[PDB]
Amino acid sequence: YSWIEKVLEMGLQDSRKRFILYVASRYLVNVKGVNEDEALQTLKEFYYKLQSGKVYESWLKSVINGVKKKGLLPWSLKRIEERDKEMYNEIIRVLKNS
Amino acid sequence: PPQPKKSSDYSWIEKVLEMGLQDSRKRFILYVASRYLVNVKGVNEDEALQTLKEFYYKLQSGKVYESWLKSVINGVKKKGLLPWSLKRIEERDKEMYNEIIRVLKNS
Amino acid sequence: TNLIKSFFRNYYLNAELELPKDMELREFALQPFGSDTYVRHLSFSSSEELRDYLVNRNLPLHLFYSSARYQLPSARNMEEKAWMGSDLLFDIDADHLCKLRSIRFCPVCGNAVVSEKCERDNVETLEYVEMTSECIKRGLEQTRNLVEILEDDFGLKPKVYFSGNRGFHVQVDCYGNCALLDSDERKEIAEYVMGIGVPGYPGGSENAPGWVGRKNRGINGVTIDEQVTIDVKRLIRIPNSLHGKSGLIVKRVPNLDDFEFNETLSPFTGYTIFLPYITIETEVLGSIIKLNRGIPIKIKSSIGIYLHLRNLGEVKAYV
Amino acid sequence: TNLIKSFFRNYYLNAELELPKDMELREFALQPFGSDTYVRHLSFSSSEELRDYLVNRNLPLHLFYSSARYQLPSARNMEEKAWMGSDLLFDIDADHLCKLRSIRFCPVCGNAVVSEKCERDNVETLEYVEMTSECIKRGLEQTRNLVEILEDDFGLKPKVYFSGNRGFHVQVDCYGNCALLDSDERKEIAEYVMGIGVPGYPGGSENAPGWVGRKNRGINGVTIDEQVTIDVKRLIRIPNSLHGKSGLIVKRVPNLDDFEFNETLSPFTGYTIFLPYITIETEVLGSIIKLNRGIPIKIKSSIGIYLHLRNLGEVKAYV
Amino acid sequence: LDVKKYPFIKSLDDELKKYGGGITLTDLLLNSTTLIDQAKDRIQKTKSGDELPHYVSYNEPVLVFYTTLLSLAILNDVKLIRRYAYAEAKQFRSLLHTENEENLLEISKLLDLKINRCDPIKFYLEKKRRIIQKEFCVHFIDYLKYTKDLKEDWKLSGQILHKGYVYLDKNQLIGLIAESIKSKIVEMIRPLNLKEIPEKLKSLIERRGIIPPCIENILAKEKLNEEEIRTLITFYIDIGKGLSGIVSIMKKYNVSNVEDLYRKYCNVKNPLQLYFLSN
Amino acid sequence: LDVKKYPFIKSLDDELKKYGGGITLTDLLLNSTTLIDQAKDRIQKTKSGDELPHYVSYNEPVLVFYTTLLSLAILNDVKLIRRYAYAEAKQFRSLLHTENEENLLEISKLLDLKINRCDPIKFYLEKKRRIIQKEFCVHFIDYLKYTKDLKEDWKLSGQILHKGYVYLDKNQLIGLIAESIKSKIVEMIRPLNLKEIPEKLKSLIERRGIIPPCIENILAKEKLNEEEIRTLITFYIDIGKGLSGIVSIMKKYNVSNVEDLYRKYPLQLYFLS
Ligand SMILES: Nc1ncnc2c1ncn2[C@@H]1O[C@H](COP(=O)(O)CP(=O)(O)OP(=O)(O)O)[C@@H](O)[C@H]1O
Ligand SMILES: Nc1ncnc2c1ncn2[C@@H]1O[C@H](COP(=O)(O)CP(=O)(O)OP(=O)(O)O)[C@@H](O)[C@H]1O
Ligand SMILES: Nc1ncnc2c1ncn2[C@@H]1O[C@H](COP(=O)(O)CP(=O)(O)OP(=O)(O)O)[C@@H](O)[C@H]1O
Ligand SMILES: Nc1ncnc2c1ncn2[C@@H]1O[C@H](COP(=O)(O)CP(=O)(O)OP(=O)(O)O)[C@@H](O)[C@H]1O
Ligand SMILES: [Mn+2]
Ligand SMILES: [Mn+2]
Ligand SMILES: [Mn+2]
Ligand SMILES: [Mn+2]
Ligand SMILES: [Zn+2]
Ligand SMILES: [Zn+2]
Repeated sequence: YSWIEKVLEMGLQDSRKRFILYVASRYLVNVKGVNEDEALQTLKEFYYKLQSGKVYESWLKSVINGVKKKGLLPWSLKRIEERDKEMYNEIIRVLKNS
Repeated sequence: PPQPKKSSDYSWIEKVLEMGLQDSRKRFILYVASRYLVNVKGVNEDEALQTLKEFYYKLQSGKVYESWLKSVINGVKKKGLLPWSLKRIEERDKEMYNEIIRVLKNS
Repeated sequence: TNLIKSFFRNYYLNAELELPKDMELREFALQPFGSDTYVRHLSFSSSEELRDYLVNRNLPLHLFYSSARYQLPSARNMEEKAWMGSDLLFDIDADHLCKLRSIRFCPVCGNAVVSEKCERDNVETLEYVEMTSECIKRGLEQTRNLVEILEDDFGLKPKVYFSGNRGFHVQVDCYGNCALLDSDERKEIAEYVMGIGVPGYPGGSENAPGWVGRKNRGINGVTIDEQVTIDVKRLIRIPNSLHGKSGLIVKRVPNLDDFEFNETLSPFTGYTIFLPYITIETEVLGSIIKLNRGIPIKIKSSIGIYLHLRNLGEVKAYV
Repeated sequence: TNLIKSFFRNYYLNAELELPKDMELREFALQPFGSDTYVRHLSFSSSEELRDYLVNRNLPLHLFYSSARYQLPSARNMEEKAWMGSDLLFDIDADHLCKLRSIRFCPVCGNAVVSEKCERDNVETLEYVEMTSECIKRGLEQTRNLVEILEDDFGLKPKVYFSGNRGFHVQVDCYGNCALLDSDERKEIAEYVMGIGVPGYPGGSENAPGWVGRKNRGINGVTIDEQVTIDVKRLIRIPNSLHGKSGLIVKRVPNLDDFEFNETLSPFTGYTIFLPYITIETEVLGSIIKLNRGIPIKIKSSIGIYLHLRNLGEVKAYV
Repeated sequence: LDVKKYPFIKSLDDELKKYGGGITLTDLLLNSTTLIDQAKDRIQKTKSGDELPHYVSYNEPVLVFYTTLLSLAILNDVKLIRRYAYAEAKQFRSLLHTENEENLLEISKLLDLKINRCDPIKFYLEKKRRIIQKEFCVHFIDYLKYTKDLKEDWKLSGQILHKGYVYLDKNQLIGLIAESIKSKIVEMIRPLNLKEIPEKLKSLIERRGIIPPCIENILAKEKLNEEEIRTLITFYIDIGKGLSGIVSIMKKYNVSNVEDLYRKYCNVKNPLQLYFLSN
Repeated sequence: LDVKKYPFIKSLDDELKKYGGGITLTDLLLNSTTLIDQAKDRIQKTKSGDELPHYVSYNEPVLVFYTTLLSLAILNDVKLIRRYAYAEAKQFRSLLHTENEENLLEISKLLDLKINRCDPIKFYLEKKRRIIQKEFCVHFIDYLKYTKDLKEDWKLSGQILHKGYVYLDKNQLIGLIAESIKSKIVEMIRPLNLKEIPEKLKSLIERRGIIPPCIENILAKEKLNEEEIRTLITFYIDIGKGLSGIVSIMKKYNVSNVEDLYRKYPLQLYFLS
């Protein structure tokens, strides 16, 4: 899970929410197992790396609660590539360019 | 008599693609831009998808599916469809026409 | 139904709907006239934008806004919409309560018909159910207890509305973690109000807190429609809109003892010439009215539009 | 009050249908009770939105969603709908296969009658077709061959479903360019499965690839309904919905050897008092049953609802 | 892989870089006398059903190829353009039956044919009398695409599919390449109805003459008369000019008569002898 | 509030500062032989259903707990983590039933339980035969959260809600703390699948051996043969290594055989009884 922490630490642009919804939130809660409020503040900290845009705390809590209750697992880079190619290409280039 | 021509001036399509539209973005993709990018300019099948998606998200209010654009490209490729004339656009859809003319006036 | 449209269109020209403050976060939806499919995923930022859409583009037979708040109310995918909390809803239907008079019939020959079609005229049968004011009374008792539970046990501040037809809607604006409650957590609240797993407290005091006093005040569980309360996302019928089955106003009930079920709930003035399907004597908006089959009759617009949308006949002209 | 209706409405209160992930891109459709014409152009974004419609607005005798994905599933203009791909479908009907016992009769006098009406009673004649489990066996052999072709020749991962009545549905979820296949390209796949232009490989080995080994394993073409596979815009009967001709569940068959055709396919508990139309001995859900004309009989709900929707009689009450 | 045999590998722009820059094909076609004459020879050979010389029998094969496409585009005859791409692919077929495996797979890679070498497949038929081997495989979705316009010999039910891949021998790999080329040529002629053509280069490829005095009697008065218009247009239909680009040539005149003339559709017959030269 | 009784109060970093700095638990676990063995004692006791000793019966109470979490994380058996967190919370129950109010409120405040003392509530049932008193109250939104995974006795309709707050007695405050702990333990095991672990410390906790001679004939030629490859991987499957990290040790080789060996899905010097 090194890439999730690497993508979380640097940031993204286009698929930040699809990454928060299907990867970042599920990882911070159901693999790293952080505090419920620590994930929310981190996901806000992660989202505001491109800094242009806004995301609601109420939505992030909603995503955190939903993956917590359903034990959802972050998408594999294999699933990310087959199903959502726009999201994949944004992640792979942030990994190549560092 | 000999074989009559038709037209050859499609410069306005490139201008509308480069600037963007507002209300009739899909009717433009279906009846003009796709048929032009593939069956007149003859660009790559996948490059037209990348261009048509870039064109649609200029006003950004709305969404268009990658799967629909591939479907339209395949359909105009298989049937050799040619983009609409500015006159035919004018008879059938004045809402679309006036939106295009404003992009033409704005240069 | 061409004339019914004009009535509704005229009401919405001047009516002022009660709309939430975060209007731009709600999905609006409506059933237009003559169409079994809803128009939804609409979003408006002002009561004036909404007024233009209803009057010029799509007149609503039923008008709603979402109990949920979304980042993108107009997105068609649910996860694109980005749910960020929803209000707590209750719906009290006087179905279970009163058990009313019902008539299935053919609008052409006017006969009682058990089947869904009529043999002669080859028309599907319509059903008319008589909505009495004792029915609305029993419904009003249920919501009275419901407001008691929500205020005294939960500490919430509910709003009561006449549903526009057969009961009342109770809505609690909550914006903190109350808005993020599970359907599972909402089913816990729903079953508390219904008294499902509430033990009888056999020899307690009426002044005891929660369900202890309440069970000893003779009150038991509230007859609500639980799926309305359980569903995290729901369509709220907009207050002051018209209910397309009656023509009545979805009206705020500020005092649960002053509510009378009569023509004042309808906003339609004048008279209409009304053509009944059957010879019937029924109670209509708390006033008994006698109609004769195929015999045109001059009655108030409120009563005529109501009887129209209840399948008893057709409004033929306005006076 | 239709009694079958209450059964169906009760099942849909708690049943969890298998719905695709991109639910909002499908056109939903249903045949209501007492109306021979479908309601279509429906769209829903969540299983809860759909459940409310089925239980409160329009109860389905038959329920479908489109194999195709649309940008505007509810648009009536086909270019507004914006077709953007469809799943690959196969439907194996025991029509061509077995040819069953059928009886046309008058439900009033109980006599075998060839004509469409009965002279005496002036009532239309009903037809009952006996669905044996030997028929389902033959059908099950066909889909076994089809899954073999799709897995070994095409490399696909098909899903098998009991159609709810007389056969099986095979559906391949495909998300890439497989979904964009022409109706013409689908007819090529359809004819490959049916073995239409497949040459006989007269002296080959059973371990040869594709239709070479298959033809020498004795297997020939699969009897599918080609129009189901060719139509790019087909309606899929929803898995876990109720088939309005039997009351059975459209059920996933996760292992094509564990499938038994019996009452367990129906979700209805309790008992029903059933009134037969004729004295008949037939096979019903794998159990031979003796019915006597006009003699009420207490049987399980599953068998009663089944025999009702198959025109053998009427369910009169539920216990 | 010999460009002299397969001209469609190189783009027309990549060949015009041999001549400095900015110089397009329109320039080289006026300098060179041989190009236009060789392009007509192929068209005339396909008009009578005769074989087409391989492009190795040309000193500049790439240029002869495109000016054969550009000449066909100007005639704007689809029923002949079809005949040419047919005949031209037959010529390219024979050249493929002389090419090694390593070259055949590279051409298909340039025609966007997703065919590769795979684990071969052997099986016996009719009690081991017949043997059948296949060492090339394409995915069935691509195969259905590549055989869109092909006869029953390629129908999917007559093929050998395993785990999603159709298996072919070399003769089938060639027959698919031959069909991919019959398509690449028709696809390469559409983007030649794009640019305007210096209408002498147009009339050079068309092998035309001039326009007589009586027509240039008109491009001067800018008001003309009455019968000076009925014949000015009934001539213009015989050149082959379109309905749109005609009204733009004579501006500041009546458009009410533009309608009634669409319904029509020194020297003796002044313009028609000096234009349609039998050469 | 006794840290010796409730180890999960203090963080792991605050404990590693008693021993200089930079030294993480992975370091300290190699010196001590008793710690890993004591963690083995608990796990074996939860596998057999016996009580767990309170953490005051250990010389280094904080360390024994984390190395019991770290051992459970390495074994990676979720159905066992369930039994343990159950048993471990059962053990912590008894310690709660001996604690004073201010300490009970302190533990709950450290577990993010918003439970407080308030104005008590008394009421009589069955004509004053039974008496019922409650002096702790939680907001109903928090109460529904804390009872997400609990039996019917905790269902909201069986409680006493007044003005938004659910009222509990001391025994109920304890039952919530005990369930809050059964959750913190599962949540404290997840962040132990983070960093890599010196694979001897792993094989010590796993009670393994070494890698035999027959295997190290391969870590040299970097090209091997045919049967030298069919067996090189079928060994690596028996350790329990993932599908990803297998191809990374033997670089510059065929991936066509990576498939044919996943389809499979000297050995005595590893599975020591
Ligand atoms: N919450 C969500 N879950 C899943 N997909 C979402 C989503 N929000 C948006 N999308 C997807 O993103 C596209 C349109 O939304 P966007 O404007 O791109 C938001 P995004 O890419 O998720 O994050 P952004 O805020 O960094 O732009 C569509 O392809 C849509 O499917
Ligand atoms: N895919 C499509 N192709 C052609 N016409 C379409 C279309 N989708 C909608 N229309 C037509 O266009 C009008 C408005 O439809 P919309 O949902 O607004 C798509 P649009 O205006 O073409 O593009 P846009 O809203 O994405 O910018 C209607 O008259 C409708 O019939
Ligand atoms: N067609 C529809 N689709 C979705 N939700 C609807 C709906 N009609 C009503 N609702 C909502 O569903 C809830 C309960 O509705 P119902 O009991 O089915 C009818 P109603 O609007 O309450 O009037 P009535 O019960 O007095 O006839 C309310 O929140 C209402 O706004
Ligand atoms: N009225 C209808 N219109 C369109 N498609 C329908 C349909 N009824 C069923 N379908 C679908 O079309 C295929 C064949 O339908 P039918 O054979 O006519 C009914 P069915 O659901 O297959 O049950 P049955 O064949 O056992 O009676 C199936 O994939 C089914 O889902
Ligand atoms: Mn984005
Ligand atoms: Mn538009
Ligand atoms: Mn209601
Ligand atoms: Mn069928
Ligand atoms: Zn009638
Ligand atoms: Zn009869």
